[PDB]
Amino acid sequence: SLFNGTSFITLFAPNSLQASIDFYTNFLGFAIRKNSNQKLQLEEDQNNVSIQLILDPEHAASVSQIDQNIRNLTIQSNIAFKSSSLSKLVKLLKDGGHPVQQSPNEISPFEVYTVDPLGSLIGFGFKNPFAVNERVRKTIGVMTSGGDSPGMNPFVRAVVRAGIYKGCKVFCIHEGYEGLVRGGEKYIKETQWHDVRGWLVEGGTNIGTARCKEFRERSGRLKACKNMIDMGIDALIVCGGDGSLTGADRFRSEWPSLIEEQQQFNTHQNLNICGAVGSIDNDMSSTDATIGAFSSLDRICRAIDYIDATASHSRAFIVEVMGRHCGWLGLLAGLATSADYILIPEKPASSREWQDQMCDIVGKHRARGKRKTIVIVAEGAISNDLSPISCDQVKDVLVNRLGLDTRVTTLGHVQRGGTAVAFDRIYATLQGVEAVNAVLECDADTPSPMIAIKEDQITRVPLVDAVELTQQVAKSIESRNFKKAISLRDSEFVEHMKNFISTNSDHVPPSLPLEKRKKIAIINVGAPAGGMNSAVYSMATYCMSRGHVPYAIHNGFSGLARHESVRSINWLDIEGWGSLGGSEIGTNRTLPNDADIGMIAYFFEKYGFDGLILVGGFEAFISLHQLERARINYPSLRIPLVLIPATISNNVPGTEYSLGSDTCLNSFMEYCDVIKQSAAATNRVFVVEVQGGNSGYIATHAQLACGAQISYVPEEGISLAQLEMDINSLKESFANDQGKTKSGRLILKSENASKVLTTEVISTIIDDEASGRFDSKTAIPGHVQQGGIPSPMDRVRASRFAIRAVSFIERHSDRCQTFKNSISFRQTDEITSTAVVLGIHKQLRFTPIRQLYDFESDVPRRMRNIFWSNVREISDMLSGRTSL
Amino acid sequence: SLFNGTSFITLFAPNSLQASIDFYTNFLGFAIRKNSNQKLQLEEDQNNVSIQLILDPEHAASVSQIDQNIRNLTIQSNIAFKSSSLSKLVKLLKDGGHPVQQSPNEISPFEVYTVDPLGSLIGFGFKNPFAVNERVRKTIGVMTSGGDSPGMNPFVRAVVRAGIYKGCKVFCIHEGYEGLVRGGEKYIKETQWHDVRGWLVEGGTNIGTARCKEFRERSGRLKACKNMIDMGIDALIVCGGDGSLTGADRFRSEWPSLIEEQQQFNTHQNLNICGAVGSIDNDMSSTDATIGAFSSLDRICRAIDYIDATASHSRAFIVEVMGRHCGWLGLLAGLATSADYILIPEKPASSREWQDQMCDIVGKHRARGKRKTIVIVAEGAISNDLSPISCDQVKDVLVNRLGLDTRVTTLGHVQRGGTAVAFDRIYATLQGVEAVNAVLECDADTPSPMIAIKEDQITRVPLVDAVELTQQVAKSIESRNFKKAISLRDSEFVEHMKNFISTNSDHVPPSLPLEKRKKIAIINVGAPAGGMNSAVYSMATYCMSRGHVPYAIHNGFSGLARHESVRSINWLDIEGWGSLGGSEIGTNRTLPNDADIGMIAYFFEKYGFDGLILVGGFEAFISLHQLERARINYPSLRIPLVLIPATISNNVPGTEYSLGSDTCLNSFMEYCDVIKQSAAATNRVFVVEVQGGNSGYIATHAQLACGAQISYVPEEGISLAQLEMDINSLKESFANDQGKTKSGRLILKSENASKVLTTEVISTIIDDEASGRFDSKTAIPGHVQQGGIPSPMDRVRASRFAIRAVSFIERHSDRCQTFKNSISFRQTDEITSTAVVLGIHKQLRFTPIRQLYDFESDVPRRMRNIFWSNVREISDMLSGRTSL
Amino acid sequence: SISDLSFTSFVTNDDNLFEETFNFYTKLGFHATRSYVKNRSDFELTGISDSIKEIWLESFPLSEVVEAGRELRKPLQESVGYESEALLGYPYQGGVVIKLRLSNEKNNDLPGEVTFFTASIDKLKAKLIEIGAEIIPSKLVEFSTRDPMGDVISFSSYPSLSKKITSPDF
Amino acid sequence: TGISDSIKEIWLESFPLSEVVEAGRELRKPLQESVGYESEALLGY
Ligand SMILES: Nc1ncnc2c1ncn2[C@@H]1O[C@H](COP(=O)(O)OP(=O)(O)OP(=O)(O)O)[C@@H](O)[C@H]1O
Ligand SMILES: Nc1ncnc2c1ncn2[C@@H]1O[C@H](COP(=O)(O)OP(=O)(O)OP(=O)(O)O)[C@@H](O)[C@H]1O
Repeated sequence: SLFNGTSFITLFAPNSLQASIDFYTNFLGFAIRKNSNQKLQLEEDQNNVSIQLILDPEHAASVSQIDQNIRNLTIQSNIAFKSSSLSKLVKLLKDGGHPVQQSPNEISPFEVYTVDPLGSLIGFGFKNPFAVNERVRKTIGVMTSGGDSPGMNPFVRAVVRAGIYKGCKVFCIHEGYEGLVRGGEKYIKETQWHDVRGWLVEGGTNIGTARCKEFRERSGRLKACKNMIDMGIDALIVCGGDGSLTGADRFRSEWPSLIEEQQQFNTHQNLNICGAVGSIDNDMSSTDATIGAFSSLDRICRAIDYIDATASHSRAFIVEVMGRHCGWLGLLAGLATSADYILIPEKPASSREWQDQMCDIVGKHRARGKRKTIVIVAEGAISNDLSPISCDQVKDVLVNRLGLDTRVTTLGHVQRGGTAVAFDRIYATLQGVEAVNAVLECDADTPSPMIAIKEDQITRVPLVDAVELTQQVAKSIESRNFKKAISLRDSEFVEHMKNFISTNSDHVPPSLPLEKRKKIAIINVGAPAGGMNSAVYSMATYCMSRGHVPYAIHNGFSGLARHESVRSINWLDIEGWGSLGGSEIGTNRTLPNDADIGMIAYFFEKYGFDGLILVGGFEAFISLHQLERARINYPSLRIPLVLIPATISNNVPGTEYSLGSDTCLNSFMEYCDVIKQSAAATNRVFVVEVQGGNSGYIATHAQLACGAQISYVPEEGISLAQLEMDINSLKESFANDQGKTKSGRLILKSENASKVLTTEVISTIIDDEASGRFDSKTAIPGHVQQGGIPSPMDRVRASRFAIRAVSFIERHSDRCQTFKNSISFRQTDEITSTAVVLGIHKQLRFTPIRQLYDFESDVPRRMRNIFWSNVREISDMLSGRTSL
Repeated sequence: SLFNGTSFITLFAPNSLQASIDFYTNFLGFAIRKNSNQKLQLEEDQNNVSIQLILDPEHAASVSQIDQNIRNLTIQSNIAFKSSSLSKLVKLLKDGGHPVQQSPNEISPFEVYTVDPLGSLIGFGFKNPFAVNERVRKTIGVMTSGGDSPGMNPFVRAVVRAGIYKGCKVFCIHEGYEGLVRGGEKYIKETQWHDVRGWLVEGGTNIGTARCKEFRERSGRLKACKNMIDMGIDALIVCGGDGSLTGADRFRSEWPSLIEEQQQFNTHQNLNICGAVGSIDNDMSSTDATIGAFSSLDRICRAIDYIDATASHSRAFIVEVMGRHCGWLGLLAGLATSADYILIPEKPASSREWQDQMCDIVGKHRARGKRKTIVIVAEGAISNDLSPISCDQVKDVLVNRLGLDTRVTTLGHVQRGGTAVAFDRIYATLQGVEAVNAVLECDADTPSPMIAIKEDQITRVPLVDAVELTQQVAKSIESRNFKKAISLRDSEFVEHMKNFISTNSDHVPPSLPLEKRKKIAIINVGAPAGGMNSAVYSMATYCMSRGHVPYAIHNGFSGLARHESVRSINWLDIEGWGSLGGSEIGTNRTLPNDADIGMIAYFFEKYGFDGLILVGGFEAFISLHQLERARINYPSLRIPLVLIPATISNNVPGTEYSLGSDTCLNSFMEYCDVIKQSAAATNRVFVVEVQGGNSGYIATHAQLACGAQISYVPEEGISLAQLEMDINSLKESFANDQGKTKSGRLILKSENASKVLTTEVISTIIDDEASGRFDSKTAIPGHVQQGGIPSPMDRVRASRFAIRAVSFIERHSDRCQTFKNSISFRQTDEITSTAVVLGIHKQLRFTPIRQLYDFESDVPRRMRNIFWSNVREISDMLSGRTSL
Repeated sequence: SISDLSFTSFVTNDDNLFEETFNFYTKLGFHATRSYVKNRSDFELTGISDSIKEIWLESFPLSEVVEAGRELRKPLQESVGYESEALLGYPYQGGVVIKLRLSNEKNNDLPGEVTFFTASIDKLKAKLIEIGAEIIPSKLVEFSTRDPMGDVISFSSYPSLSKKITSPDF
Repeated sequence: TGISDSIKEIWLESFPLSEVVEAGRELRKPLQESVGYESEALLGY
């Protein structure tokens, strides 16, 4: 050759040169050569990189300035550099206020501009994978107060273990306040780690609750205070209801009871107190869900489901529901089971008599075809003038004003009994852990906390402020401001109240004017998930409520493209859909591009859809992206596209909660309980194969809810060293069972954790290593974990999300029709925002598909960054697991 | 809408109208409507297709003619039709003299032209998989003659069974001509199907051979003729050598020996005679390979291999080879084992004394570094003046003229002993089958045939013409025209002679002028295969012979792109490569596009390669296509690209023979023999798992060569019905073993035949169904079947192909440099022809990669239409298998 | 074995002619279902004979309109005579593909014409007088019209031409 | 590469200088069997 190499790049500056000298040195890693001849930029030693800068007037300030602004449109001769890990330089430029050009933003060539524009950077000569990247001590006291609430045992188990782990004596105050006031070894017993064995399954409270008359007065409050100082209890944890916590709050303010009658007064000077709501009611104001609320809701829905599971004219059914102060149970049961009329204290009849209101609503429903009328009566069922409405009162109206043979079903203690539902077990446990930390982290300047859940996230809220707020609600009801009382309840309550009345109301004129009425379609994509049918039911009934035309795309994208599966949704046909498992519409894993994308687009324009709601897993996630990317070709797709994640796995980015995961969690939790119970009957372990695919979410949560010793997850895998360590753990566990409760042992293994070390292989290794001291058996239930009848939570969440989806389509349809009716569509930012994923984040938010697909997902064969890391740490803590 | 549908297309004709009327009716299936008003074309009933034709002068003859020719460039408004299975119409148009335009030629929209041009046809509205496609008796006598030749038993086994199957009595004439002349039950025994049991493995001749002095005279020829008429033998099959068949030919012409001394003379009037060459010599002229030739060649190479497997200066080794008339064994052994000097009758020293010739060649080899000198001496080793050259003669020259300690190795009877090699078993068997058919198909007007192989294909050649031609060669040797004698031998012999002397001659000035000398590169792509190293050895030594620069691309495309693995080839470094197994260069399954195609292209131009030789399987096949398709981007790739198929599988289209398949076949055949022998020792079956992937070639051939009862192949699969039928066959087979030879039973199952019914599963089903009457055991050798030391056939074929590859690159390089030095490369037909696959077809031909990839292959995950269908039929015939 | 006619294609060199043709059928009841322009994201199914721009217009078939009394909307394939097939079933079935070639090369337009079916002959006649021209007929053809492309109009292979909402069988 | 789009693009290379091989015939380029060639994780020196 003759052009043998490349010595240096020569740049000419106007007259000033320094701005560029600062750029290439800070941004590129160059350096000024020692002792400058006039007033050379080399990179490093043992190299050949050089850039010459001359101040000779050969380049104009006016031309260069115009060229820089000219480039701000996303052609010119340039120079490219060989540089490893371009990703780091791109971030450094962008954040430094410099624009950059790149290939997939993953990335291949990077290109920026200085006073000397178009300074390119390549990561290699020709196409190939790139150049490799270069180089504190205090003793705790637990108590339970008020009526039995499922989840109280899981909470106490958590407090006993958490406190023990944090290195402090845990005392269980038997018979709540009574035990606290009476004191002594009789009621205040020191609790060990093995003493709270298998309490997850146990119903009610093993410690016990008692209504203490003395503690209501300063007489008892003082006696209780003495008993704590005598027992050496430095901190109190109360798990109970409203008054149960208000009484604890009063005890907190009244704590300065120095009473001379100083060593002890010096040490035990401040009251470390923490609250957790142990109620079925869900009446406490600063939390979204109280411990026992969803299990109670579950008992109610279990009864309503059995009632609906039959034939018949002239029949009405009354479900008498426990829950004295709040209407949350009534409202949510009513929503989950699509009840005709609910009698709750927050929404009594106002413009007309409750009998007239009920008869009208019930009548309209029967008239349109609904033969099984279900009426839910709250314990706090009341009229305007605060007169309590009884079941018999309601029964006589149905029997005498209408011709209905009414049969009353009253749950009673059923609503407090049984094991805590997966949500209650997971949440009560984490609350127990938090209550301990809160109590330890507490300082005299910190206001006494109450552990609260705020949109699936554990938080600390001041107990005084929560006590005050609940009183404010009670005041609003008593002062007859029900509209106010409703707004004073949590944002979920107000949304559910709105969701229920709208879905309950096709049989009343539409709420939108003719112009604002649209054509919204719904599809189910992926494997079935509990709530798919509920999302469809709620969306269709809400559409009818607004005046929209709800369309159902039967059997996913394959059904639309190959068979024109656009079908109308009739209110009578969808009767009981909210309670049905699977997908009535029909779901499959077929992607829009695996079905004809042109045909999907053709039918979208033929039926003139104003929006689309996708209910499904990762395939529905890819589907969104595939439909969004096809918008350039098809104007028919330039409409709001919304995804409501539905997978038992919880592998879809954008949400922290996917529809059907609670249904699935609960069915597997019920399965694991039976398996552990069986292990408890025989020195045996069970290796339980878990579903969820490449997502370790279900095994994580099942480990916490069931008390499994280990959970093998796809994100971590299974190492031989960890397997040997964990087997030695089992060896020691059984050697230490001599004396303690026989609760049984579980190991949960997600099928994807190891392709080699399978459930069956793992178990045979345990037997080999066990040397006859114990045995191992597998439990492989299979891809049946989906579950039938969806959980009340799933039915309720699906309703909420389906409505938020319709409401988004309402908002964005006007903007879309600009891109729809126009060609020359250049695929802007205003349009990409309409193709979105509805999700829970800490907040319920819609996230554009673009950011989640490109950045938040393993788009490839994995189909899945996790959030459940803390849950994992706690479940290993609670079971004594040692990682590597 | 307003444009509600499409009624009809209206066409205007010039004045004449009839040409188009004939087109749309014959080509499209239209019909003229009854009773025309002036002098409508509808398709069919219950439809809506119509084309209106008017003769009004609205369309000009000059304009329309110009438009038709204008379209002959591969834009105008057109009409498309909905039509199922476009492939059938495209063929009907093209063959009818009408050009057509289509999407992948697989195909999506079809477009042709009439007097009314641009008549389009779509197979659906929008993109999606298309609309579904609408709606004779004579008793045979076998004999063997001449010296023992491996494969004589497999041949006789074949004749006995084939003849039995075709419904005729088979007699085995013991002691050849002696038995035929003596006659009687003593020498002419009736043979049954079970009497030739396990003869595949047996060496020599179970019937026996004898030199009959009497048959040389008319005295014996008459006695033999009587014995055939007395035994009622209507047809004779001779399996022997040259004279052995010449004597049969003389007996054929002398057959009219009516001799009065008429019932028998009327019936037994004509001699049905068929010949097959049973010789190790390979001296017979009308066949490419005689039965026993490759087994004998194998014995020789086995000895040479052992000799080469040692250290040392002043050492020479003489291999005394059996083979009196021909030099084929000497030449092929010399080629397969890269011998220094060969003494064969066709190529005696001419321009100088044989001692001077030998010493010069040997000397040059030792001088360049080769320490182990191997000299092969033929039985027919001769000088110019026809003086026979002995081993001792050769030994004294090496010991006295050079200072070499010479050790002679003489094979003797070793060269006739042992089992027939896979090639001999497969070919002798098929020849036996053909010999029977030939004998039955024979008519008095048809000249007596001899069964011959012509480039891996069984043919019939007139015995007289073959006998005459062999004598012509002997005449040329005796008349001292060796150059003539060489040309008189088969085309493979002349090519091998050329191949050997060129590869034997780096140490002599190049055979090409400076201008005609090129830079040729070689790669190995896929899994290793016997002959990969031989193809490299032969190509490098041939390159040096021509004056080319041979380059080796180490470790496939990954090695080139990521590591610049271009390496020179030194003669001394490649010593013994022709005999080494695997790939010395390094092979992998990495494709040019899975490695950097731009980087491959960069190094191709950096090193300025004038051509490329790919040695490998299906990945090397895809590689060719990937390199061919990248030619548009890279001028560096616009050079001849040649693929020499190398797979044990034989899945590459273009050849009927892939390098390494004989090495593999023989190793598996040796394995199966031991397994069947083991079955024979114990009422047992063996299910033997076979390699070759999705290609059923190896199991097909192993079934034939080993005598397996069944072979389960991926192309057919394994049905439960066939499995039950085959198991019942085994049940009956063992029930009938009472009395016959215990030869053992095999079932060969290609791993890909069934994913569910696996070797292990199949065998357990056999045991279940066997009900203790016999057992089943598996034999799973594994992916070891590759084999070390490649077969002499593989070493030889690889040499031949490597040279044909270099020679193709020589021919096409000049044409390529036009496309190489030029941009505006539009990817013509002259260039696509240079990217080719070297192959055997019936003919040794180069096939352009385009036709084999697009049309002849399962490009996808299958990596594979078969030719071996007949082989399959025969192996089922010979084992009594009943298919479904 | 051709079922019917898939679509008609009209190719032009002039962009001004192309856009004016698009707007012509847009006023006549056509809807652009697919669009193309010279970006690597665009899907390719048709583009020869290449093309710089391509607009696929569809005048959707007539189906049995649904009552809900509010304003009238299209039904589904829960319609009167809908018979589901292996692919799509069995509705008055017309799409016209408009293609745009480069600056340069390209054949001249030949004399042939297409006749489309309309169940609103007078309603179409009225839009044409409200827009373009109305050519007088010869031979089933009711009338004819033009743009750079001349087209004919009549009734389909059935006896007569607008009852979209059909009479359910007994 | 095609931005910044492009109608035509030609990539020219003036190849590096390596240690030429003698074979006496005419001079040809060596391989990376050359003098100071040190093989790296990717290509060498
Ligand atoms: N307790 C309830 N249970 C079920 N649905 C109800 C209930 N209250 C109201 N609705 C729903 O709201 C619809 C309209 O209610 P209504 O006709 O009583 O007006 P309203 O604002 O809810 O009444 P009011 O002014 O008396 O509080 C009902 O037809 C029904 O869908
Ligand atoms: N019998 C042989 N065995 C091996 N290589 C041979 C043999 N004969 C010739 N060759 C190869 O051919 C090269 C040239 O041989 P040679 O110079 O004797 O010319 P030739 O035309 O084959 O001989 P002649 O004219 O005597 O028959 C040898 O150096 C050798 O490499």
